[PDB]
Amino acid sequence: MHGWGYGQDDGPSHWHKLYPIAQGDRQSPINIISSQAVYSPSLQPLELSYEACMSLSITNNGHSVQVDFNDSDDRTVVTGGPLEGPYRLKQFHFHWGKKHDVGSEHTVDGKSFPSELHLVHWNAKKYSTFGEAASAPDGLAVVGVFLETGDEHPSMNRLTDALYMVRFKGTKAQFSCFNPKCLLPASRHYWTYPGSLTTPPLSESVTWIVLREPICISERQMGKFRSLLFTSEDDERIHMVNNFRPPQPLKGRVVKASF
Ligand SMILES: CCOc1ccc2nc(S(N)(=O)=O)sc2c1
Ligand SMILES: [Zn+2]
Repeated sequence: MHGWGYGQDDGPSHWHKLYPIAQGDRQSPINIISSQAVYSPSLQPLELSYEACMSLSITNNGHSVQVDFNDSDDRTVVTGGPLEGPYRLKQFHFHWGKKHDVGSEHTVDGKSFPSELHLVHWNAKKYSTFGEAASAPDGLAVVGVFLETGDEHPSMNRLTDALYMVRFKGTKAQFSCFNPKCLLPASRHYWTYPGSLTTPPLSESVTWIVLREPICISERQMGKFRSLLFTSEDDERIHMVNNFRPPQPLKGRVVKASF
């Protein structure tokens, strides 16, 4: 194949042609069967410690919109949960659908949400850089958050209005002072399991922490996401929607629940 994406010919069903781990045994996302999750009271409490999160840029890369963070210090970290130590926040990005019915990567008891946020952290204690950690075992901790449609979300206009600046693939804009505290739900309950990156290279490097409680945005904010393009300034315009990987087989992994 010549590239990867979400189209008919370059989409998730074909990724295995370039990325054979696509058919491996620790692949994400999965369908979370709520009643087959194993309670785990032994888990430490999940601490998204984001007080000094210092944002740097927002970028459309042809697959998602993505915001990066400085990660020179252990300032912005996730700790506790199933994590044997702290992980430095690198970036967040979203996945979403054509319609309300689809868009999220993980499903709960067969049910999709219209979007899913992924906060990507790395193990800077063990590994020297993020690209290294990104393909190593226990290199990453990804926290996912579903999004339903409902009433408005104020903190999430600063993000959503910036989407106009970065609408073509390849465009990057300064994005200072966005703290992602404002994208987290009240509850810190979660499911966790070992899995992979959901886009190439699909490395089996991820401890997934999926939050139980979603955040709400308005159909209106949701629509601004759909006004992004997969494609660059000098090509035919194809809007970014259905940029998600379906659930993958569990092949015997344990999904722990913290509640
Ligand atoms: C250095 C390679 O960086 C990568 C590549 C793919 C990738 N996919 C995810 S996701 N959708 O959070 O599971 S984070 C990530 C980081
Ligand atoms: Zn993702």
